[PDB]
Amino acid sequence: MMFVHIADNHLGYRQYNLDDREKDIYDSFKLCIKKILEIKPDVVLHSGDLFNDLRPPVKALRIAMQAFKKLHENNIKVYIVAGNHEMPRRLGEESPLALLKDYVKILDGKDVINVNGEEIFICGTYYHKKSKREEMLDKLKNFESEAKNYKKKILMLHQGINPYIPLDYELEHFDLPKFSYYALGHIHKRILERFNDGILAYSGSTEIIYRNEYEDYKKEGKGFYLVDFSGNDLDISDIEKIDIECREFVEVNIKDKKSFNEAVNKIERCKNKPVVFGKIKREFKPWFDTLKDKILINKAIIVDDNIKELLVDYANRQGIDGDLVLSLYKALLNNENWKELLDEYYNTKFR
Amino acid sequence: HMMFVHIADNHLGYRQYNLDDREKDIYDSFKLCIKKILEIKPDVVLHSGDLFNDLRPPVKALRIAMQAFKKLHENNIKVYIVAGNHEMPRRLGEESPLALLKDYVKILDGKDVINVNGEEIFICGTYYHKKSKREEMLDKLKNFESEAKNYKKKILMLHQGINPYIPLDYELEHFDLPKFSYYALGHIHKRILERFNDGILAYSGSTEIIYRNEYEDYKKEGKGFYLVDFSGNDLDISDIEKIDIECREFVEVNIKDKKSFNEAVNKIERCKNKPVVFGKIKREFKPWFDTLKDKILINKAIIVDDNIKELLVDYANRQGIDGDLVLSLYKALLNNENWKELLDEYYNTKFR
Amino acid sequence: MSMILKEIRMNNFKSHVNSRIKFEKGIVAIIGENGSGKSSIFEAVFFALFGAGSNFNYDTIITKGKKSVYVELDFEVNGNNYKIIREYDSGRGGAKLYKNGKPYATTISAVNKAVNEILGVDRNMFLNSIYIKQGEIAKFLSLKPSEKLETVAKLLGIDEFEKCYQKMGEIVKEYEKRLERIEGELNYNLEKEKEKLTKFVEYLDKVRRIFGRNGFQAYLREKYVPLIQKYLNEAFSEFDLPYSFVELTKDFEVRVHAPNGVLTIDNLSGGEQIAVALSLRLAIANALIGNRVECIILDEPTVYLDENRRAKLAEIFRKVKSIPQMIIITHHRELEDVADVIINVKKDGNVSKVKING
Amino acid sequence: MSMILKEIRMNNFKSHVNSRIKFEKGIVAIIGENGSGKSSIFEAVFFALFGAGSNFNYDTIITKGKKSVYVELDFEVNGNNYKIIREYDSGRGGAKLYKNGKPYATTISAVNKAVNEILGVDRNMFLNSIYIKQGEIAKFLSLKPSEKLETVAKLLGIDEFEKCYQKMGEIVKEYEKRLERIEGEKEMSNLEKEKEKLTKFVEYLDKVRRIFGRNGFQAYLREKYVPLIQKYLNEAFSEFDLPYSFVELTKDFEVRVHAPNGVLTIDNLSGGEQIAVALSLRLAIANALIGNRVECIILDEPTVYLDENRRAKLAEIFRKVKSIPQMIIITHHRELEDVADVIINVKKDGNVSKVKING
DNA sequence: CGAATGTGTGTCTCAATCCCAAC
DNA sequence: AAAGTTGGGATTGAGACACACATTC
Ligand SMILES: Nc1ncnc2c1ncn2[C@@H]1O[C@H](COP(=O)(O)OP(=O)(O)OP(O)(O)=S)[C@@H](O)[C@H]1O
Ligand SMILES: Nc1ncnc2c1ncn2[C@@H]1O[C@H](COP(=O)(O)OP(=O)(O)OP(O)(O)=S)[C@@H](O)[C@H]1O
Ligand SMILES: [Mg+2]
Ligand SMILES: [Mg+2]
Ligand SMILES: [Mg+2]
Ligand SMILES: [Mg+2]
Repeated sequence: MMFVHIADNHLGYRQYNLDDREKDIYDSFKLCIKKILEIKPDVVLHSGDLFNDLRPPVKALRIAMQAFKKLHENNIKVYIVAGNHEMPRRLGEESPLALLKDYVKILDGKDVINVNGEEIFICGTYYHKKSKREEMLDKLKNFESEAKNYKKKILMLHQGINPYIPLDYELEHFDLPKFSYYALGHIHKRILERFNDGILAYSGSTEIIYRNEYEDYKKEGKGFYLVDFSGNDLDISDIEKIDIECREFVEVNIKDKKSFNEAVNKIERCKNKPVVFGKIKREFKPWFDTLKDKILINKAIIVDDNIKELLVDYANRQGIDGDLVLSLYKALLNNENWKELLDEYYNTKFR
Repeated sequence: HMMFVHIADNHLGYRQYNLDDREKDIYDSFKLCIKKILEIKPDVVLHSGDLFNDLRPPVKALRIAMQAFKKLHENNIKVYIVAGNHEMPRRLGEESPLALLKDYVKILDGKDVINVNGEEIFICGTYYHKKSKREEMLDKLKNFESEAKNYKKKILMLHQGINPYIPLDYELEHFDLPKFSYYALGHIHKRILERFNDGILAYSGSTEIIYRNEYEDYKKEGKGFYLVDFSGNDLDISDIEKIDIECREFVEVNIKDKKSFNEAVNKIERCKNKPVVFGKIKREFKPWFDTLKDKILINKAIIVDDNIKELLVDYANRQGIDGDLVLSLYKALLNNENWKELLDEYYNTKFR
Repeated sequence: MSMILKEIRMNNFKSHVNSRIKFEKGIVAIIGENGSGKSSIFEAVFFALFGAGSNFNYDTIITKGKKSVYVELDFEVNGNNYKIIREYDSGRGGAKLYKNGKPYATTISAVNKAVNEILGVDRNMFLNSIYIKQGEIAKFLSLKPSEKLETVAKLLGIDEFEKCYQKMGEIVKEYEKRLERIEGELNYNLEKEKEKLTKFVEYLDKVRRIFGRNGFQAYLREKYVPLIQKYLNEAFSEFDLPYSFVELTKDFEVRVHAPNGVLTIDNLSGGEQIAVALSLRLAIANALIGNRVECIILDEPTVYLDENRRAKLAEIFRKVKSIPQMIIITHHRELEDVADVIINVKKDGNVSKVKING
Repeated sequence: MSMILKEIRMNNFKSHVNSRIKFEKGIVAIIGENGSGKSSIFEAVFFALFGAGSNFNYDTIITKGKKSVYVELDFEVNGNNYKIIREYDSGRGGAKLYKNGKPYATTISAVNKAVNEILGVDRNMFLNSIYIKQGEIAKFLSLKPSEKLETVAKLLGIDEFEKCYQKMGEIVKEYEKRLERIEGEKEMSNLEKEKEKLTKFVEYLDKVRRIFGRNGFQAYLREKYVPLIQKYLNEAFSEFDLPYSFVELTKDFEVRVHAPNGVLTIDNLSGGEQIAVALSLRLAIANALIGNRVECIILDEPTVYLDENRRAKLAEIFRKVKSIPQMIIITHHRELEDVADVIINVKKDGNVSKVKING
């Protein structure tokens, strides 16, 4: 009784307006499907952001379609919740996931599964924007009422939880009811920690989407989760992280002559021909062109070679009492009595 | 002892007038075509192009077409398709929508033979060739000729325009077509059916009214698909029954008098579905016609309120000046010929 | 400029016979077909702030069938709630301006006079800062040198110092007359107290030179250039364009560094021009991310940009946290998917209809 | 006027270090990224026709690294084949103009004057008639009145009469010189006949020069040109599915649009509707002089400011257009690739533009 | 209602710039 | 001979100002 937690594939994302970066997403996704089929898990939980846009290219739809057809043909039930890039924005248009309706269960509610003689409760919903949180809570509380009977329960959400993503969080932590496992998405940081006598998990992205995520890939490989829910409860021990192979990135900040030596030995000591970014001193570029074949592309820069405090700083640099300049600056801009304030300075503190 | 269906020009995704209802009418008419096809139980379905309207159609149209051809494939109906002009990928790495139907439809870019009830029938076809690469198209056709002589039954699927049918934008002539038992063609929405080279040439009309110049054909010959019975050794028009589907009714009115206003109401009431009115109506007649904006779909009617060489001489003579001089001088100056040699003649000879 | 709009109501204004539209804090996206009433809303707001001019003809803004126009506008600035009301009945016009319930101005000219001081921005400089029209995204770049630094002063909040420098001219002069009261009489021990006041008045003028143009304004701007250059590179690089880096002179003229040469905005394509103009405006916003929380209005910025640049621009807008409320008009779907509130505008019988989606 | 472009080569022209581009008849679509190099091709065409101006700095148009610039252009006009070659080596410039193979002009100014003699259009009105740039599709309609009719004359083939007006000034003034050659000058008196004979003839010549004038026959022929252009303008404008009675065109070619409860002008319309009126008007003028001025036309990103729907319907318009022999359109939009006859793809490797044409 | 206003327009100017030909 | 030097020409930007158009007291 094992399942796979995967999310944030962003199929169709064409980084750097470059064909190769568009293909690399397809390859990493196809390889995720390949490993999943090699494992043959009982259930696949895709927790959002499969596609990158609401009207993805025909190729991405064909790739995803044939992938989930393969998963359905091998008697693997796939449950999905719509991501933020998949919620239809206009009236008559449909989500891309509607093409996968006959191979994947799009979760907007409850469902129970029999796995070798045991009822497991799966529930989930689509991406709720921060405005409609009150509706979302009513969806969650309902999922609480229908769950007290089942000792094994899992919640699929494509949201941001407050203590994990502070920038754009749509839900707080205390609004989440107790579940054995949380299959979440929308943040590409791979996260795994205990939460309310259970395991909260962000499967993370599959390929490096935004540039802040190669620092993760060297530390935390990208891929999906394989969870062993055979026992009655869940811990961190029975969760194996599956890492996929991504496009290598090489970061250089060449402002010195020692920063050219770091290059070749790192560019060769990686799996595939990487992408270099950062800053290269102008004097180093022409002697750097020798290995532009052992690299993919070089998005590197060619480099050549608080007012309230600064006003007082300036006034003292010119030789004038800064605190007077500031207090007066406030006196007239706030349309206060500059007469009552100026008449004192000439008397007490002048020379 | 076999039958097959010839259908084309469905234009799924066509959003006429940017109107939701007109977009859904295409989906409905297509779904109903699939329904009738399922009712018939034909051996083979020949779709000869323009299933979708664009290269990047809406997801809804992709779902509808997909579920339709899955319905057809699961019922052991082989569907053959050739890409249309609205489906040929214009850039390189991007794919055509028809690639989503690869597991239910055979996209034809060559030959194939089928055994149906004990007889081999040769099918061949190719994608839409633009008018530039006609020789390449010809090089395909002659190839499809050499591979066909063994078979007494043969069918050719093309999405082109043939000269004697569309003078405006035709990409091939009639003599470029080799002899085949049946020609399953597309890209023109006037439904055509006639004998051709000891065979039957057929243009399956559109399924819904797409361009407004095609209701002229809809009322004469209904829109839908063809049902062909290839039981005999050859083919005639007798064993071809056209199956018509119901489309959105259009009502044309020229209400500028009250005698032309009964023509409106009595037709708008005596039609199948909520019609579309168009044309010109006097503004003094429009508001008393607006009473029927509930019994109509949309109103695309207009509100109405209530060479030089001769004229230069006519003008110069009208002003009182020898226009022959004005003109011959105009030509003398536009060229780099001697205006002096031409004017001195006038000042000496023909002056007053 | 802690500027934020709330809602607007409009009667018989161009294509909008009657419409009340609610605004929200965030990326507010206005969508519709061509001529469906999108730009007309902002023409209405601009009418509310500044009365009709010769360029703002009533026959131009009246609904061609009607003969009157009415519009009220709720907004907040620096914590205060304001309500502007403008009407033209049958030949005569009137205006009321309320501040937190009770009225503040009652005549048209009084309302204009109040607006220009509450905003610190006039009619003409309002179009180069807050309300950017169609194609005029790069207009702020190509302005006259004097006009360029003039609108830059408002964009950076430096302009307020000039308000002191002129008011100092009122102050200095006054303290001069208290000196004249001794000077205009000292002709025709305690003599040191005579010199005290003289040295004091002399102090005031150098203080005025601190607030002057060449004094601290130019100094603060010169210290502001590198930051705006850094942010300008941060946002411009998001367009994956093949250029070394974007140099910003102290005169706010932009230079783009290519590998084998240096180009200017003249040589750049229209799309690259828009890339630079947008990323520079966002560099100014991100420069004073908390100093001047101004709202921004854009009318079709993605025009002249290809598919990819439109998309990248959308992600750029999503990562922008420096501007509290940015309202963007578009005919393109690349910005529907990134907005928080989407305002759909359609047209029935030459009359526009508004449908708000929160 | 049977003007059609053929092919163009260019060296070190801005982003194009080396590019050869052949044109075909019909709908030609130039596609590429922003800054890929689409407009630079027509900057090169304009460079070949008219030399660099003061605003058209060489430093503006040379590849910023390189030091030379070479552009040769092949075209046809009224049935003849012409070839222009303009170069600038390292400080010196040159220009060659060939007609059907053999050379016609060898100096820069000679080529300039000659090109202005064959097209009948100067620098100013070639950008308002044949090569319409970004946004200026509709600028001609909101233009200043005198400027508006000034360009209306050019796209109507009426400027051919203004040329006759000034070149007629030549003749009047020179025959007056033939009077001054006589005035300073048992045998006498057969010259009293010459006073009336030549003076009345010069009054006649000026009386004919007023026929070729603007307010004389140009305004008259324009008047006789308006109705047709109005009908075609509404036929092409109704294909945009816009909510208006009919499009009225004044004699002065300023446009009034008929709404049910009002009448609007181009001042009131939205940008996209301006662009609609503009393209429909240029197509109406083209449809008018189907044989008088069967000229090619070049558009730089016209579907900008148009929504998805208007882009599509505009494409379906361009497909039905048969009056214009060759229309080249540049777009960053996919709404026009699907309707084009020939697709010229323009990509850019770093800062160098490379062209992949698909026939 | 007529004057006070800014707002735009057409047009005119001095001045600069840079291409183009010539010594 | 060769190289800059130099004036003819064309366009452009900023600076002035009467002439209107329309709002607004
Ligand atoms: N006085 C008027 N009476 C009635 N309708 C008018 C009047 N003035 C203009 N309109 C119409 O108002 C519409 C202009 O609205 P806009 O907001 O400019 O269009 P839009 O949707 O914003 O497209 P954009 O953004 O301007 S390209 C056009 O359809 C005009 O015909
Ligand atoms: N002298 C020059 N040397 C090198 N590159 C240049 C030079 N002048 C311009 N460029 C670049 O050449 C490119 C050409 O772009 P454009 O000529 O505008 O073509 P385009 O962008 O495809 O078409 P549009 O209409 O402008 S979007 C731009 O990226 C410029 O930055
Ligand atoms: Mg997400
Ligand atoms: Mg995501
Ligand atoms: Mg077709
Ligand atoms: Mg068709």
